[PDB]
Amino acid sequence: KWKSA
DNA sequence: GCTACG
DNA sequence: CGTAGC
Repeated sequence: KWKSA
């Protein structure tokens, strides 16, 4: 799930 | 697609 | 992917 904090 | 977010 | 801005 892509990329985040 | 690289960037930047998300 | 997925939308946006280039």
